[PDB]
Amino acid sequence: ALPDIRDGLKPVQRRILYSMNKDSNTFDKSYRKSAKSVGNIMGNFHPHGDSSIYDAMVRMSQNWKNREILVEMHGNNGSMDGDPPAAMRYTEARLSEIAGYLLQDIEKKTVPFAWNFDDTEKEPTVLPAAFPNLLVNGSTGISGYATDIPPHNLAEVIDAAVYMIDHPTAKIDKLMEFLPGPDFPTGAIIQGRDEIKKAYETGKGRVVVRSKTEIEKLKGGKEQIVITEIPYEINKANLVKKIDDVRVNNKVAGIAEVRDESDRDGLRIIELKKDANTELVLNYLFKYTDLQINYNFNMVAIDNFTPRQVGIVPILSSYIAHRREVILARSRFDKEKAEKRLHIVEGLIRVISILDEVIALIRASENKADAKENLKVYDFTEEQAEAIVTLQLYRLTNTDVVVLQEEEAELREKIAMLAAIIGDERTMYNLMKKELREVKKKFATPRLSSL
Amino acid sequence: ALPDIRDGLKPVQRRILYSMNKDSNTFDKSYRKSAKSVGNIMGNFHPHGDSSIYDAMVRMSQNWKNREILVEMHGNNGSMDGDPPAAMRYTEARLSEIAGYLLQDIEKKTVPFAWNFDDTEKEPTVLPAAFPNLLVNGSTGISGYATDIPPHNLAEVIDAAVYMIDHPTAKIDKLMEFLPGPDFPTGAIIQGRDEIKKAYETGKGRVVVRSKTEIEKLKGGKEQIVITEIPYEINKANLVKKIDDVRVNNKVAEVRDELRIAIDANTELVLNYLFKYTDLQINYNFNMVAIDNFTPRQVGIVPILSSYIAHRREVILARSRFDKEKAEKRLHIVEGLIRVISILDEVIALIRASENKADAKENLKVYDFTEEQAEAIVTLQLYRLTNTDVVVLQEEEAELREKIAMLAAIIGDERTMYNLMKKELREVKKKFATPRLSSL
Repeated sequence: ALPDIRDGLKPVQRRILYSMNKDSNTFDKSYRKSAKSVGNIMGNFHPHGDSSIYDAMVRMSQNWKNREILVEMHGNNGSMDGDPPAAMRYTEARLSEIAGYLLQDIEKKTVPFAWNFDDTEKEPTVLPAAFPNLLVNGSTGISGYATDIPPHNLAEVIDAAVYMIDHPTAKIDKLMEFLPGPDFPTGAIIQGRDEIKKAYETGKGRVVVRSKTEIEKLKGGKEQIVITEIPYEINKANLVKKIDDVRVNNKVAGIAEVRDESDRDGLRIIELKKDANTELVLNYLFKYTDLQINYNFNMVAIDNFTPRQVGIVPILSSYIAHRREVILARSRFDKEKAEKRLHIVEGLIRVISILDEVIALIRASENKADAKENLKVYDFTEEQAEAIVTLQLYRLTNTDVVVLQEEEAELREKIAMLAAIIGDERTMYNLMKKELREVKKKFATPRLSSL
Repeated sequence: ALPDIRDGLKPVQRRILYSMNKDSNTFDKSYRKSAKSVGNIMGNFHPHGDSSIYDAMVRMSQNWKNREILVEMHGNNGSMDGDPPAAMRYTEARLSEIAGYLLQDIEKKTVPFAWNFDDTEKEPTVLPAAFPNLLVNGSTGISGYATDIPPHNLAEVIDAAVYMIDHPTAKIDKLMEFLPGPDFPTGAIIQGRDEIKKAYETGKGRVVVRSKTEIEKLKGGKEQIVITEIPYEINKANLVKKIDDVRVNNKVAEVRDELRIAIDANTELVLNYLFKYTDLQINYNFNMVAIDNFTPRQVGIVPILSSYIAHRREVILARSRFDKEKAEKRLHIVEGLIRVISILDEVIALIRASENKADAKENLKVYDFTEEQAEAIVTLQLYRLTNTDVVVLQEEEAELREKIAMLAAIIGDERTMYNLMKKELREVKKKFATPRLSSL
């Protein structure tokens, strides 16, 4: 129904990503039959029919719907036009590269896990989210009428966040220098800058999305308008007809013929004029048809359990808060994982010094425990002595003692790095900035749609 | 459409077992959700609608349908009467112990496999079967007219099987000293002995089944007829109803239901009427057909059991070939592991003198250690250098030696192999046998 301020995902979308991730259906590995996926998604999680899940998978696999795709589909997923997808038995899919970042650090006991629908598995309430998916991909939902969060540019949302990490009480106008307004994957041209401001602090506003119309003059002293990109959600199926209905049922000037020059390597459309036709005709196509239409914002996401009208300021302020809980947890999990390893490695350094004495001690024993409990002499532990008896002959070679010497150093510096992030939160916030720029530099794509 | 002679299963029934076993949903373990079972069976093996799979899976868990059930269901799947089941949402299931005996030796490269409906995975063409599910559980379908194979007693089928192993040219009469007729999980009594024999040699037979009717003479000379068990495939929902339609439009001389149906100086001719005009006594028709060579074939007792014995030998011959090679690929390793504990210090003090793992394996020209054998030495645990974990390595050498020696004998003589079959079938009989219901 509605997404939450943190990961920006609606319930169904989250189950999809987690399922496909659990089954190891990632970007680097081979595509999987959607029928199997939707079969594991419905069987273990989300039961509300098959045709509710595959519906979501296909939306996430459309670059013309989401700014940065979350699912990658091979087969009929639909075209830039109002074209339909084939059934689940006929397509194969996997996750995108970037989707792996929403799920990155899940194993580290970072996010809260809730109990399954039929109480069998365990599923995440939120995904760790290495990027702010809420502004990046947007949302359309339930709640009164219908919510509308528009998609923004990945790179621009990152900059805004990095600014608000250092400046918590950041004024809305400053943020607008990093994220000036929305960025639609369908392009277009957004107007009303003073109206976008209202959308950013409160959540409502009207903006008007014009199409990037380019005029190129042809033979016989005539002109001819060509639409390079039409607005978001709006299809060129019945809009191409709505423009033809103005000439066939003549309401203006020299509107001659309307021909759709489709999309292959680009969108192309209106051979207007034939000889001396006004461009005041263009204003009729704007005001009457959906060639230009108002996009109303209504930014609502679930906050702390309850739905709440939100703006750019608290969306980002709820994102940074989540990321710190995820990072503080990632670190706490690894500090423990690294201390548990260090101990064993320290004991493994000891058995390398008294090698020949410990060779005879294990040889002159009876069983495994008569080797483990016989390791009273240095003082080893249950897990440390376990680790010595369960060490192989190859680990006692030249290279495997040297690589083991460097693992100790690598481990002690990790614990040292990890203790700083937990101890001082100033440096934790600096890891957040570094990780997000590490994400920006890899997935940044320049903006479409003028302002 | 028709079951397979060898394992007595229809493609859907097989798919259920194979899918459930791979997902570790066996008897010893917990009852896994029915939705997940069907979901995996559909997504990986059978794409012909969910309600066709659950129905098959619900049938193999009803003790009023299959004699020795292959699926075990916790909750509502229907009672002894015509009581309806629940939905896949409200049930949970697993396989029964005896079902595991059909899948016994699956992974041992025993049975032929075939690719998926979408060429994604591998599914078996037949199960390795340790008991003849064709006679033991039967089948009712459509193959011409309708195909019908009745359920029989496990023990009696095994006795007949062991005789057929020892006497290939077995006569139908001698065979009926072991297997005297069908055994329905509903009870009753089967008449027409020579008609059972007609079925066992040809495939078709009209025998007539009758109910178990005992007399209950109550208070003041008044009598009442009590039915203990009604015949097979006959529901008592319509039968108790048609025995009410006879007293309403009185064609004879009350009726209550408790399996127990209870019916002044009325004659014992009502019993004879109710036998001829209702389904309390009906003609059961045999029509034993199954897929042999990839085509339906009308089959008698002898060629059913012949196809079974012929199957069981290839399973065993293939099981033994798998295991002889496994124990050969392991003895070769063990022999090197004893050759090293004799020159203990020389191997420890050579590996330490080496660079890496592979440079230590190449240094094993100290007698001549092979690739797979050298892998085991460098990847050997330090706990395997203690007395008890070296003593067992001498017993292992001996076990592997006696295993190969025992196995090699089974493959080299098609006589001692048959003796292993008889043995195995007798092991199964000893464990799952149950006294027979119904009579002659």
